[PDB]
Amino acid sequence: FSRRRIAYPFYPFKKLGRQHPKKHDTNLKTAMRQFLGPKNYKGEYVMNKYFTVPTNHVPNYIKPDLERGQSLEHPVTKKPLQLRYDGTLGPPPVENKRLQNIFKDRLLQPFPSNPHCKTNYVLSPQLKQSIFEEITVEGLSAQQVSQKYGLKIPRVEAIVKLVSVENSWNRRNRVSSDLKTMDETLYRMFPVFDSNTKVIYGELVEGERSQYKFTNAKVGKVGYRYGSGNRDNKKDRRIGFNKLGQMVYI
Amino acid sequence: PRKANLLKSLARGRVRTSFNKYNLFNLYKKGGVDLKSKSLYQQKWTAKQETRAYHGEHLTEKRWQTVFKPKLDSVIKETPFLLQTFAVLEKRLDFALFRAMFASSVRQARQFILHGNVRVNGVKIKHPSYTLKPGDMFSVKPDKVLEALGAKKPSFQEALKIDKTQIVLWNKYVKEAKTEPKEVWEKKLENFEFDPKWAKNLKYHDPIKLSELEGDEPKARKLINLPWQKNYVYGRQDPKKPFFTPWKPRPFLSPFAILPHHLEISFKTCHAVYLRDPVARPGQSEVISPFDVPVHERAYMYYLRNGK
Amino acid sequence: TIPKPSDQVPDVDAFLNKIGRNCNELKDTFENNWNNLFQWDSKILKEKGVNIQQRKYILKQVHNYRNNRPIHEIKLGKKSFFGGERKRKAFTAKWKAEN
Amino acid sequence: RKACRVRLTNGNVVSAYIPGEGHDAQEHSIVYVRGGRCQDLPGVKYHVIRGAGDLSGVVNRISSRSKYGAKK
Amino acid sequence: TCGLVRIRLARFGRKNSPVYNIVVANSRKARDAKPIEVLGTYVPVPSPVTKRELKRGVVPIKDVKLDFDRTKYWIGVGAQPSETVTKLLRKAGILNDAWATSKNRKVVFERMETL
Amino acid sequence: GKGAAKYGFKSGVFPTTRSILKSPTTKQTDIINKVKSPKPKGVLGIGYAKGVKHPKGSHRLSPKVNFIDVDNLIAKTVAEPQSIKSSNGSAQKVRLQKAELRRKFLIEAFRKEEARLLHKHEYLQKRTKELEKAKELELEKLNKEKSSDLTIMTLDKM
RNA sequence: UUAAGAGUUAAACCUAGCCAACGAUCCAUAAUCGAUAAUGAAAGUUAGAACGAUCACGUUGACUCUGAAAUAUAGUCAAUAUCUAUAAGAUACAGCAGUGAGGAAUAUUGGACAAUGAUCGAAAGAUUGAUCCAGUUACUUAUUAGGAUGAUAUAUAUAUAUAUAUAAAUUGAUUAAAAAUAAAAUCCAUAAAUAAUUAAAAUAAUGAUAUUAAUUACCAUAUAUUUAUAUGGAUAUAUAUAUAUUUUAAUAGUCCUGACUAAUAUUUGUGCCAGCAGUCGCGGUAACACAAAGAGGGCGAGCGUUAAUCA
Ligand SMILES: [Mg+2]
Ligand SMILES: [Mg+2]
Ligand SMILES: [Mg+2]
Ligand SMILES: [Mg+2]
Ligand SMILES: [Mg+2]
Ligand SMILES: [Mg+2]
Ligand SMILES: [Mg+2]
Ligand SMILES: [Mg+2]
Ligand SMILES: [Mg+2]
Ligand SMILES: [Mg+2]
Ligand SMILES: [Mg+2]
Ligand SMILES: [Mg+2]
Ligand SMILES: [Mg+2]
Ligand SMILES: [Mg+2]
Ligand SMILES: [Mg+2]
Ligand SMILES: [Mg+2]
Ligand SMILES: [Mg+2]
Repeated sequence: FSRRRIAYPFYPFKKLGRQHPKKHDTNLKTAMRQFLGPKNYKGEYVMNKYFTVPTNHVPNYIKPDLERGQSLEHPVTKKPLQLRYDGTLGPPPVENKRLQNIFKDRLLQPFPSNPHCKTNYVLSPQLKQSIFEEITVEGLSAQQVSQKYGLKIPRVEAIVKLVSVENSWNRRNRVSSDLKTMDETLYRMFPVFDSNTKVIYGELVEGERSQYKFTNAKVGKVGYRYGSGNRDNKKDRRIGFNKLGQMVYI
Repeated sequence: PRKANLLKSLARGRVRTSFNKYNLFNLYKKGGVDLKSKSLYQQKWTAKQETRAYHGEHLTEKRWQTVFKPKLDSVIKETPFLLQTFAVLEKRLDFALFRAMFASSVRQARQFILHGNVRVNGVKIKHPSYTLKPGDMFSVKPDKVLEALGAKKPSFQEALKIDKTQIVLWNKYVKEAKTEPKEVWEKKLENFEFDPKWAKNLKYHDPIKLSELEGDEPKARKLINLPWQKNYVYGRQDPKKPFFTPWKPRPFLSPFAILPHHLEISFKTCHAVYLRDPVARPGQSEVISPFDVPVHERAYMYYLRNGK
Repeated sequence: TIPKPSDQVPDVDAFLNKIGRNCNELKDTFENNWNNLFQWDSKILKEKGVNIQQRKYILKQVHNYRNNRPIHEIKLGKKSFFGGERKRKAFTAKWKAEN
Repeated sequence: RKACRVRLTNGNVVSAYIPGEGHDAQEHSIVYVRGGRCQDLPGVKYHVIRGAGDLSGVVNRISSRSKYGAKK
Repeated sequence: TCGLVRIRLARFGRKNSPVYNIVVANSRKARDAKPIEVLGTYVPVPSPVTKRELKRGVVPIKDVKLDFDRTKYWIGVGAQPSETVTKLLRKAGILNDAWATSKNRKVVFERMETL
Repeated sequence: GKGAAKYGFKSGVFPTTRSILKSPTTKQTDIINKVKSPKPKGVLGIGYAKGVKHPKGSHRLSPKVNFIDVDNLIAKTVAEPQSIKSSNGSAQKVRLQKAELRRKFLIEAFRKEEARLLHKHEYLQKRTKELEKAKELELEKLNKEKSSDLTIMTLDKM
């Protein structure tokens, strides 16, 4: 039996009571407000645990089940805070032992419902520099470095390319203070990883704007075939991108 | 593509590929998808709703059907084979931007692409549907990445009023410190866990007038001398940048900060490399999704038959 | 580069009148300037009001003058007096009846 | 139930149900006929189209307007 | 162009984006009908080049794929190439200057054969 | 779309590739041997038997296969300028150069086609001759299988 | 007779055969096919529009010349129907536009031979309703068709959970009943426009398309390897030179909500009537099914319905 079910919170929350007729409020909005907490004059929600990013290389992901739906905490002391019948946030009646009892992997699990999802580790900048020096300068092949550092070859090659771009930007100082701040912030939000054919180029006399290039090919294999299927007016219309990035019909 | 409408409605409670606060709450309160007391068709429909709200909301249904690949790829724990239902979308350029944390949404990444801020191997790509091959390197203009991962720049009026309030509270603090300095210092240490000149060093600030400061931002810049924001209106250190200029991470960023496996990211340069297509492995899937394997398999059975 | 006027072709107007094909109406457009005749392409001719057939023909004859090949007029092909092949039989039947 | 006897352009003769709240069809009106039978009436195998020929759209129709030839 | 057998270009592709098929065909048959043989393909549009690459010194390249040994067989038999096919084959070195015409100086780049 | 799967998933047809030499060459001995080998008559037979009469107005045996001599085609078709009788001509030199190129091209084509046929036939024959080694080594492996036999009748042998 | 076999056609003379319930003969219908299109897990089934291959025809029938090849879109004769020139006349749009009829229904009385071909010519070059382009038509397919932030408005007095008041607060409802982050507002963009310039289709030259694609938001050069600081022509200003250097958005329908079958937030009108309906079926004062309001669920520049094909 399927029913159009308004997505009310699974946890218990303080619902509406008798309301002024002109309030025009909904329970979902109250749940929103209780999840967030008071709104600062700056527009912030400091009371929430998720307003501010972490800074100790331990990602902070939503844990509504392990929190029983209580998502408010003191911004400084970081001790839990919960709503009260008085209407002012105050200390909980009892300790929530399950917030203390977090599995090692669940700390790295982004979404509660999907256990298989996990966040990759960020390589330390020193490790990136070490890989770049080992490959570019010493000459150790990507296989050797991957075996050395427990990494995959394509990741190693991507690291080399990115460190090349980083080197160029640092040479020109194209990096800005905002970019450095974002880099340092994001780096601290994630756990840190611990260690032939015949070709003829035709003659180009002066004033020619382009050069013919002839590639050898065999009859029965070269050409556009006659009676080929026309897919343009069909859903499987083939589309590609020219090297300029222009969309073309391939 | 689909015209965005009621994407973040709390009644519907569908999680979207976004860093928004409303999306955060919708993810928070959902718990898990309810597939119980439902026929097979109803289970498939619920799985479609939940999964298709996240993976490709913009894609048209009759377009997603054509894009959908009935044959998946997989390289003791159990392999989650059917989480790869939507792995085909992970090679699209906009999805790559969103997963690289170069945008706060797939739609925002789409606008970044369509507005010419994105390059793939050094050629400006203006088409969100461009598919990334393994080893491709794609980059975004750093200003747009900083805007995506930064707080909204306040208007002049909003930040001016915020400064008004900050002056009011700073004057309050120094007043109370002057009245009762010794225990003020001791109790401040109480949180941190006597020199009477301490309160003497602190200096008042003059309340500003909105009517007189309106429309004169260079004047307002000189008129503010708070200890923390010296000579700039709040959030507008350089008012010619697209973001909160004393660069501040956007609110509610920790919940959605997943580092993808298939991409290798360089935040300092706003570059990324597409290592591979996402592949399921024993006990882990590289398709970042908020739904469990049962939901994905129900969606997969739906799309195999096209709803039959 | 520009080729110099010949004694056969002193000025632009001589060239226009010689090549014919009703092109002699374009004397004003060129303003008798040899150099401008031998410098601009069909985009400028299009802007200046020359229609398709003309500007193509004048560029052809300009090229002929550049490579020294003669620029004499060759009249565009006309249909037969009795008429086109498809209508020739009926027209001959009518014409012979009238005479 | 309102039905009409219709001679088609191929020469056949059929019985067609006139849907909608109000029919503006009289004798010798020009109509367009589509398939579909009036389930509770035996012998009316066809549906007259509303909004074509001499049949107008259902007056003051505001839902399923397309099926009944209405405008908005 | 004369004779029954002619080496021509048959137009393939879509509107506003021609590509051509170097074919050996009957003169009397339609341009886009199936020919005696398909000797190659010719993409007229030059490969676009970056403004930087213009300064570096490369030029746009036009892609022709051809069967060199078979085209020699057809030229030997007396198949008569067309003007565009004559231009293409003459640049390839298959045809020498004997096929040049009066209507058609220095060499920046001489023809080169490589693997 | 289904039928294309039979041909490597290729939609559209090329014209059937033509043959430079329409009939086997003389140097291609194998086709001559098959052609001039004894004709089999029997359950699987190709010709009228010895005492059997063929129809009065028909030929008893099929038309003989005319084997091309590549030298003969090159001499008759292509040939050579018998004499160098000529003078300076705007068209004469052009035509001579054209004809020389065409002559060279057709000669090369015929020779290369003969060469590919010969090399291919030798290739197939060689492959079969090496496969003979596999057969004979298998037979040798049967010897060692039955070298260790005590001559008692065995069920597998029964 | 033919280049050529054969009761293929004509002549002559013999024999009595040949086909047939595994369907002859006759009748009706149909152009056939693919490495084409649709569908299915597949065998297959359907179409034969589009791309391509073969055949037949060019108002109807027969015959003749030429020719290698023709019962030719040729010629003669006749038939049908029109026109004038009234003659041992011409024409037959199944060539491109276009008109009338028939139909549920299928477009421009368009531009250019610039390209790729065809014909003529020694050549220059000429012709080309082939062809290439554009026009009309959502008929089909693809890409765009805006992101981020966002539940209040006033007054008070190197820290930071700021707190107090008052005022208002649309629809529905009195709480897990919502509409609704939806609006507005704010931040930031881009399209279009406006300026420049500007390829490529084509080269010896020739560009219909074309008010070209695309690039930059003053213009170049001079270095580095896209971002920069410089030199030089712009630029109004105030008073050669400190300054800045076009502007700028937002635009969604159509079907459905008893089950099949996704659609709980509820109300009104009607009362076996009006009506709905693919099947079950609904409609007699309490209609989740008719007609509507609210809310909701699909698909979305399409949605539904009819007609057909496959499963
Ligand atoms: Mg239901
Ligand atoms: Mg003449
Ligand atoms: Mg028929
Ligand atoms: Mg049939
Ligand atoms: Mg037919
Ligand atoms: Mg066809
Ligand atoms: Mg047609
Ligand atoms: Mg005929
Ligand atoms: Mg007719
Ligand atoms: Mg006839
Ligand atoms: Mg017509
Ligand atoms: Mg032409
Ligand atoms: Mg014309
Ligand atoms: Mg009310
Ligand atoms: Mg209805
Ligand atoms: Mg119903
Ligand atoms: Mg569409």
